[PDB]
Amino acid sequence: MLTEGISIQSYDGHTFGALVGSPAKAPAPVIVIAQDIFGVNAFMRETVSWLVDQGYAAVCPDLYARQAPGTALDPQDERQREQAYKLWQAFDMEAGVGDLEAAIRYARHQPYSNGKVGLVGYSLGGALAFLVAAKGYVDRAVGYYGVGLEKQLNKVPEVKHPALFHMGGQDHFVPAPSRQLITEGFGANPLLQVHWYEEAGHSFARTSSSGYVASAAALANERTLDFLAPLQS
Repeated sequence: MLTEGISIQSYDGHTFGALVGSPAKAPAPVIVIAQDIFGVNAFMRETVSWLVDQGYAAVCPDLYARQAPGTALDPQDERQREQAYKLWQAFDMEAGVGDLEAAIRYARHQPYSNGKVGLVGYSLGGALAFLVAAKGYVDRAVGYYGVGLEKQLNKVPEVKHPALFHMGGQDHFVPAPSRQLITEGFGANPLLQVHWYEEAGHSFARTSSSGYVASAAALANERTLDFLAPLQS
């Protein structure tokens, strides 16, 4: 689901929609939410709700609009999971960073904006959060269980603004040697923080997932909120 009428334009000209949640009290810092591989779906609506309840505004851009605008897939439906994997495999990561950069610019100047912008991404969006952090587009970035971060470690020195990552100790997208690579690599730049949740795997913060772990979700979420709080007026 997207907010009707909302359109954002990327540097290359491509336009896309977004789900927007204005803040309870304005002005407020705006958080761009980078989707998981299921599009802008119920979990995105829940994340927008969560952030608005904590004093933020939120913008979740339709990152699958270069392939299939308006995709919103139910992760409990097997055929829709297959569609999500096919869309993820075809997803252009650099174009996704570009679309997030455009949503970040859009977030800086809405009527409800206080001019500060944070980014929170999950899974696919957690990998995008690290790439956006390396570009320096936002004041603060957060990634939950991004995949493939051990292949992007050369960008660690490029991060010049804070970025926080929550990783599952049982997420097998990140086996032990990849965890060690990330830990050591991210360890070189104090603007990066990575926490490991030993009893959790992928998708541990989505209540709807078979991998939900409430204690890890709660700890990571309060760390996310404490990390974004300086963006507030």
